[PDB]
Amino acid sequence: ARTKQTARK
Amino acid sequence: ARTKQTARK
Amino acid sequence: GYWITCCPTCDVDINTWVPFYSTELNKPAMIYCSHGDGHWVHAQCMDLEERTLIHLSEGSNKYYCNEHVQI
Amino acid sequence: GSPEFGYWITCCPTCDVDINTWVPFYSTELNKPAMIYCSHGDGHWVHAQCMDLEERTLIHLSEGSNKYYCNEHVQIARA
Amino acid sequence: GSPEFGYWITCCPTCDVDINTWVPFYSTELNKPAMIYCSHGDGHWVHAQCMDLEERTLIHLSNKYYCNEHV
Ligand SMILES: [Zn+2]
Ligand SMILES: [Zn+2]
Ligand SMILES: [Zn+2]
Ligand SMILES: [Zn+2]
Ligand SMILES: [Zn+2]
Ligand SMILES: [Zn+2]
Repeated sequence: ARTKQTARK
Repeated sequence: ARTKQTARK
Repeated sequence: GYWITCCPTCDVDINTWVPFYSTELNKPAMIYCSHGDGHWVHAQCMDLEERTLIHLSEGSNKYYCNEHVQI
Repeated sequence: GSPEFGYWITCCPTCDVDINTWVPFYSTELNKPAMIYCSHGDGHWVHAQCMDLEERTLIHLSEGSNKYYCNEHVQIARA
Repeated sequence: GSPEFGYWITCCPTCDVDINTWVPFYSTELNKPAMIYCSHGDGHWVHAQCMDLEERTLIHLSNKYYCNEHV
């Protein structure tokens, strides 16, 4: 599924 | 990489 | 599209929002619901635990919000 | 079969897999074909055999934490 | 239309579309960018915005089309 702000900092 | 049915048997 | 009211019980508010997931900083994590034309919802409003969110983000599986999961 | 479970599907234009004729090929298969995930676009799964992956290449890919792009997408400028 | 693998691919070298920042541009954009199909061979889907197509052109094209990289 496409998400937002799920990128690992 | 994600995989399926690749586990040691 | 971030500061929308994503569902009848939506708790994400631009005047009160704070990071909840370890991947959030100044913006709320969102996930795409594939129902009908589709629409975006805040992950937190769906009560998704973080690992579930992450797994969804790393796969190609479709997602349906708590409102649309049932056919 | 039921494609909703993800195995018995047509993974690519040259996909050979069909539950009626499939047989185990890799040493790790039982009743389901081994598959690997392609990170192209929104993603998708393809049968390892359809990609012509040799067992040690497939197992090598699964033990590592790298993404994989199928033979159909790997050459698409992915900037 | 509906591209096979989504609306979030980087369609061209100049691809400006990021799912985390993408906002509606065309008078029609809801939750996904507008795309068009370049018929150059295999044929690939490209973002209308990235081809700097003005809406009247977009709407009009919807014979055949070829992206900026192919004409
Ligand atoms: Zn919400
Ligand atoms: Zn929904
Ligand atoms: Zn296949
Ligand atoms: Zn692929
Ligand atoms: Zn683009
Ligand atoms: Zn083109």
